[PDB]
Amino acid sequence: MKYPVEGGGNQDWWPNRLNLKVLHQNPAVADPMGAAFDYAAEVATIDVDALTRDIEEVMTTSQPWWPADYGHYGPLFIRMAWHAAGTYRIHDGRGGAGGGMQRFAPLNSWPDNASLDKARRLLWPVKKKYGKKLSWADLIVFAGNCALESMGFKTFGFGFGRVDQWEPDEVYWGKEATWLGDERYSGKRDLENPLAAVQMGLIYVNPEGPNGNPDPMAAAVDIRETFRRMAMNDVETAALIVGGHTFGKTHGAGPADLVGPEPEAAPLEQMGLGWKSSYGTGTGKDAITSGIEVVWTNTPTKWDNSFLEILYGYEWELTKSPAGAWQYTAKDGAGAGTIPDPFGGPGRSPTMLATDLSLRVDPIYERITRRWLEHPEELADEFAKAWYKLIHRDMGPVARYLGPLVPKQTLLWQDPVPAVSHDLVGEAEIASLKSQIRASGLTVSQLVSTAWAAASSFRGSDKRGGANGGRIRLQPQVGWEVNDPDGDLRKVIRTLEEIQESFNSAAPGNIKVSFADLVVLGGCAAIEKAAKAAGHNITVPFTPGRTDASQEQTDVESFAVLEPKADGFRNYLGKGNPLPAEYMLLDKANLLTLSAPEMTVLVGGLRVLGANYKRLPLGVFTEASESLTNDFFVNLLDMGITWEPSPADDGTYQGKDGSGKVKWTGSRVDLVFGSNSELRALVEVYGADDAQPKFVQDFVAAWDKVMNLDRFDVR
Amino acid sequence: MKYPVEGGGNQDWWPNRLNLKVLHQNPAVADPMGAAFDYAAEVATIDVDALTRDIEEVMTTSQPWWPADYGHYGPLFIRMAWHAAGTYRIHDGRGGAGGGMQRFAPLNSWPDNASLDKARRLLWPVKKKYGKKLSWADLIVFAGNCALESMGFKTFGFGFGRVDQWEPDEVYWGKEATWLGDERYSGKRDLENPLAAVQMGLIYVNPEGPNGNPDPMAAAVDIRETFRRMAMNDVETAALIVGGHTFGKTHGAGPADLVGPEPEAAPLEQMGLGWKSSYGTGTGKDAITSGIEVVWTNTPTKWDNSFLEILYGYEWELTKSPAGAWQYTAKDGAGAGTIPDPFGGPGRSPTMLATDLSLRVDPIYERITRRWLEHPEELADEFAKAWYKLIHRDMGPVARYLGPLVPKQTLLWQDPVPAVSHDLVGEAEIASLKSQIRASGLTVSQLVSTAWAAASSFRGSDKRGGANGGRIRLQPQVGWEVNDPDGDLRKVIRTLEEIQESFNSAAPGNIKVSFADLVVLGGCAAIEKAAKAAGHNITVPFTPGRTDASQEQTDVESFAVLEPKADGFRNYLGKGNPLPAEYMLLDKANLLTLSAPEMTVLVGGLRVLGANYKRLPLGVFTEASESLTNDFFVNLLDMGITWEPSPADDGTYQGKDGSGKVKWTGSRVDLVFGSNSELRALVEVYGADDAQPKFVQDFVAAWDKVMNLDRFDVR
Ligand code: HEM
Ligand code: HEM
Repeated sequence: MKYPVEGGGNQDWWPNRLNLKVLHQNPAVADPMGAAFDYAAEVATIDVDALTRDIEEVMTTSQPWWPADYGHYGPLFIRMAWHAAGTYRIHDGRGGAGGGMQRFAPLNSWPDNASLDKARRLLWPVKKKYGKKLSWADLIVFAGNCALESMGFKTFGFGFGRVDQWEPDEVYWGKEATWLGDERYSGKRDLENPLAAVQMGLIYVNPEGPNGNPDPMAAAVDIRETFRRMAMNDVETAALIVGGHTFGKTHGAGPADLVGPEPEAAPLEQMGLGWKSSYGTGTGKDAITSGIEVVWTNTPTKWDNSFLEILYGYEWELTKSPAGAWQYTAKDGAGAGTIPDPFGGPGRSPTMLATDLSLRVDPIYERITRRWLEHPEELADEFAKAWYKLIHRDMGPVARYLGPLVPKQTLLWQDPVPAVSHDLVGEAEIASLKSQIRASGLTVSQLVSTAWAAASSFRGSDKRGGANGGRIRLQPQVGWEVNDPDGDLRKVIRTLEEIQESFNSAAPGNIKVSFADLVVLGGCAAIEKAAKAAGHNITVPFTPGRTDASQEQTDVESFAVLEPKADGFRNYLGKGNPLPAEYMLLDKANLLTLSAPEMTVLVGGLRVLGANYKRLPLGVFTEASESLTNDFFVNLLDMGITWEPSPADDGTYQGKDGSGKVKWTGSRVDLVFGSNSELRALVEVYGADDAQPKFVQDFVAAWDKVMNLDRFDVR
Repeated sequence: MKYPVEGGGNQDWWPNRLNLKVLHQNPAVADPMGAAFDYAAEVATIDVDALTRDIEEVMTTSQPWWPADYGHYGPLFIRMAWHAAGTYRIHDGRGGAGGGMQRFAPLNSWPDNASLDKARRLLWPVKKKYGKKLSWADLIVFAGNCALESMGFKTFGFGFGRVDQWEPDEVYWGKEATWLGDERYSGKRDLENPLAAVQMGLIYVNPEGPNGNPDPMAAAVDIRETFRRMAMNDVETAALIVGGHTFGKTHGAGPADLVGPEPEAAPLEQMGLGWKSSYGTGTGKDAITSGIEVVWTNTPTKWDNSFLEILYGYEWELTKSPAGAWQYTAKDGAGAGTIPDPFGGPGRSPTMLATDLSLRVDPIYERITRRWLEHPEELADEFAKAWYKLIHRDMGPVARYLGPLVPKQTLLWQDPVPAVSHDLVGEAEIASLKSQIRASGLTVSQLVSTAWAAASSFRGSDKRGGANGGRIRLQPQVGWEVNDPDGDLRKVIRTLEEIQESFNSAAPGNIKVSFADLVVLGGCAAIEKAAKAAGHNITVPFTPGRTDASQEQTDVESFAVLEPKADGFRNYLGKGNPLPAEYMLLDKANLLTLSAPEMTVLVGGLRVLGANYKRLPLGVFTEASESLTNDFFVNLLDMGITWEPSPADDGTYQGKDGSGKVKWTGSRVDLVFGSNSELRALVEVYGADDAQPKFVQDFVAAWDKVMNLDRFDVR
């Protein structure tokens, strides 16, 4: 129907086709910085004090195209940073401030991100000045952090290092094709996974209550659940809301239908800005953002205990903003004129959101916030910790945090591991340990499977998971179904621990090896063995330095979200997946940061290596198991085999030869490689007569990539 | 509405948004071959005689899942190769066999490409054997070439060198969202540009006549026009049809509604094959492809003059195939039983397509084909030339043609240039000529604009155009509006020719310089001057070796399709473009093979260098013209400027300062860089305080890329 330059493509003819473009997000060709650019090296040299002073100058210098409430952009920047981090969700680790995605579609145009187009624009002078040394990603959340400090709140600390991207991360935000739409609930009030907001285009909850019903008790149910899905418990949630609403104000001075198109739908002359309003001046005193007109505190540009003092110091009744939005105001005309106007007008009455009232109406929040009414030093502590968590939740390993403001204190939510406390294994010890593991009696399948299980727990969205920590032997990973706890896992763990004990006791010097490094090294040693069995003498690369986490360092509930409900690389498909197995394969590959060729070699290799869940024969298209051949690709392309869905409709297929005898069995994941025209092209590379050496090389490179995914300690 | 893995994206919320993804087609990460892979080096080593023998073995070994008509797959392979090349169109140079796109969506599933899924599958044994030394792209057309040779037709020659791609080239094939749909005609019978087929999913024309009306006279109008739009004249078109239909047969043994979904819509177990039929065996004697049941000649697997002898030797009446398709059969039961059955059945009567009858009904085709009736040696000659042209139209410069079968004869359609006949300019002569050109009195704008005009005529679709040939001084390029023939062009040409004369007559030795090299060197010398003026001492790279074409080597009407109706890099917008200027910019950048960063740096640089069409001030956001600064990017991000559409709605905009005074003017092309969220990210890179050196470096690299686009003689 359309030109490709206007978005036309093959999805128009086959709407539900597998989208392999999820495996080439942020292509190098789109990146203007060049091959040698290293943001970490750039931002490590930034003048943080000068940056802070420059941001402070921006916050207190009102611009005429978006005048600053109370002459201070601080609170606007706090909402900006909070919204940047607030898209994060635990189910897939996507969203968050990590890539500065708020500057791009669709997030830059979400109803809830109204006016943040101007907020980000205000900071161009800072980005202009610091250039390569400062990403928009870092700047957006640092501006929030500076705002807090500028207004009297001492933060816990700050880590730089968020890398800017050049195209939007494509994320599933829900099925609704209407802004603020809601088709994401089933049962009593079960919110659709992986979502963490109650309506399309909201950060968490509706500020007017569920579906616009301003019931604070019902609103709190939504607040609790959505914040839970963004890694915040009851104390953290309460801390963040009171901490945030200690500052600034909402904007709803006139009717919302006088507000123009969002940035992505706006005319060219608006230069990336949207929501142009025809109500009065359209800015400042006349500003409309949410459509609500609330100023929570008498000190909108100062940290103090005013929020809770006001919340508990008045009784509240339902009222309407100038734009017709529900909000609460103090009963009986109490506190008239006590709240300051953003541009020097007459004083105003106390006001709160329905969601603010949840904090005193909900029994759990009420106990927390009444305590803080009486002991505000506890609020300051909890808010510091929660805000720190909020703006860093998706940053991954602490090795990634850069700059002079990084606090010394490690935190449980960072999934910490011990520091390296001894000398690392060298070339000779690595060779020795590989030999010892091959002599241990552990099979190639066992070693490869275990190393895969450990390393493939990583997801590139929030950079959580991976083989560092040795968490495969700890809860919950040791009990995950896909890791098959009733199988050989505990035997493999025990054997590797015995080798660790032996090596550490036996070897003098100061060299010690971690269980974590041994899990990975076992996989590498087995792949070497299997490659030789296929007539290839290769060494699989290995980088030592992983350390062993304790159970105490491993939050079992937090780690729960990392459990695969599907892993096509092990031909595992559990219940509850939103899409057929082949789609879940690409999703898994996306999270592992794999390209299509990398995904392809890994599937083919792991199948013939025996890495399958429960050592099932599905996709094991070889006569020589435990040997690293390209047999999977050769057999998949064999026209002497006729494929048919299994008589038992179990998601499997039978591959029959000319006599009608079943030679192979496969899953949807297996067959998609021969059926999908773009994947088949890749299979035809690795299935050619000249391809075995290349396959082995590419498999080993891809394997090494997966083993090293969380290794920011050596990067 | 959908998961990204199922195709969901930002186009869903903003349907008509600029799709920057056209500037990162074939990303490196999707390519399984690796950085060092060199197809030219691999195919240079193939045993072409052994390859030919292996293809011949494939053609004569019937496979039971698609039995070979007459025991020979040759004619099926001719149709396959012909369809592979037959998507080509002159208006943008897109389509053609150049990238093996028939193996991917949407082409692999076009109604007209039915059964070619089996045709390509038959050749896997060959691809399997030769591997990296043989692309599918080369193999598909070479199989067609071999087919002809094996059945008694001596071809003109063959060039290898078509590189395989890993994702489909996304091309505009029409508006229609129904297969065989037709919404591409206006006026009397004006076909929509850039299209070269009469209905969606057809190669050229409907074999049953226009819109299924079997009028041979009307059909010829469609044949003439579509073939013209694929670079074939009347003789070539007639030669191709006669030559092709000398072989094989159509397939329509039963009703077409018994034919299953096309490959891209078919079930996984079919392993990339589609159109599975439940009519009888679904293959062989029961095969249905087009729905027509025609065998044109009594010798379907042999080259001879039987097609024209049959066409003219019988009278023809309208009939219907078993599938209900219009076709023609000999009148009065003449020639009963004279045509052989593909699988040894009873003989059949002579039959023809409505479009075959066009060849004797249309007055022009009738004169051509009646001649060949008596002079078949002329048919053989013309078909050899036309088939060669067909299979190589999109190959670009003859330097790209590889292997032992490339004929010596140069052809006009290949846009030939003389060989280098003397020694090339070295480092000293280059430096000397740069100095001479700067002393010549030609301005920076003149030199940069002329070199751009010449080089940017290149399109990466069929690799036609570019600065080699020096065709800027020849018809039609010298008269193109965008090149501004009334402006300084002729003056620049004359000056550079005088410098060429002077250098060639003055310098002794064996060194001579072409006008073509001087056009480009002038641009390079001027950008050096302009960089110096902005405080940068840089050398712009330059590679000599371009030669000078004569007007006789320059087909004026063939070159007509290379004329830009839009060039955003020069802020030129002519009439007749299908989309707004910013979309045409991206299309132009795609054809120049430019990334978004490269496009961005080029626009900013060319503006401040004065390269604009008619030296218009649109987008010239600088106080210092003819100096190479990043002023374009700095000023585009200036919030002190308010942009508004010009009072005269002429597609321009006014940028007013705080006083209300117009400081800048810009087009849609200029403003899209500040308006588009993804492009603005790129301008914020080159607009930063630290960005001048990087801008200059990146501009020079991108400039050098464009100057070198057609230079396959040095790669
Ligand atoms: C139940 C959760 C929350 C709800 C329903 C909510 C709702 C809102 C709404 C409707 C606005 C007005 C936007 C406008 O019209 O300008 C607002 C503003 C604001 N929010 Fe929240 N919010 C929540 C949590 C938070 C959190 C966690 C923070 C940060 C820690 C925060 C910080 C702010 C700040 C500082 C403003 C004032 C912005 C300005 O002065 O322009 N909020 N909030
Ligand atoms: C006016 C232009 C043309 C039209 C309308 C046309 C139409 C057709 C149709 C409908 C078929 C039947 C496909 C099937 O049912 O299996 C066919 C087959 C074929 N075409 Fe054409 N064609 C055209 C030009 C050409 C050209 C230019 C060539 C090659 C130079 C060619 C070579 C062939 C061959 C060799 C077959 C037989 C394939 C087989 O035996 O399986 N055709 N054509």
